[PDB]
Amino acid sequence: GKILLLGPERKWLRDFLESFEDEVTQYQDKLDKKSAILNNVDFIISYGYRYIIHPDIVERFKQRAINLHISYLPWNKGADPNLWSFLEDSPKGVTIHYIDSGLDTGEIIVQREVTYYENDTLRTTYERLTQTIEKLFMEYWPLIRLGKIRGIPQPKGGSYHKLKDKEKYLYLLTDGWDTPVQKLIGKAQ
Repeated sequence: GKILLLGPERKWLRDFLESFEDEVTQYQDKLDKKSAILNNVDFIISYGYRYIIHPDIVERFKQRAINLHISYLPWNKGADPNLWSFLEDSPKGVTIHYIDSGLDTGEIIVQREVTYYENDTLRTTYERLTQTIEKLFMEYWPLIRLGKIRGIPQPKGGSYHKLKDKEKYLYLLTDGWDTPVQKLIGKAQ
């Protein structure tokens, strides 16, 4: 079996994927649709990939491409989900879903709600989301890779944001990552 990991290199994740006796390739740059990196690839996992996957790849790898996203879909599709979950006071959590045409709208494989606490900052909620999704992926990948599970359709609704939407709220982030989230709740309504 051949796994393509899209996003930054992560040693724990390579060793995890490779312990299934799968061969694992990793790529973090924009991926040309006709690139030979895709030759013989059985499964694509994106996690922190900074580029949009070209639609022809997406179509070619229907039910063979998943994404690890740190929101509770359908809320906070797209950019900066952790910040927007507090600015818009939305559900908080992480989701593994199949990759779709369009921006984080494919079928939901499993999700998990993540709680926050009164002293939390953007930093401590983001790290908690990261630990949660990485554990969740280790729990469910054995089933995902053997086609043992499949997705339910992702509900329309929720919310979506672009990287630039946060610009008008940056003034609230007086400590950057260390801004307490309590200050931010509901500031975008």
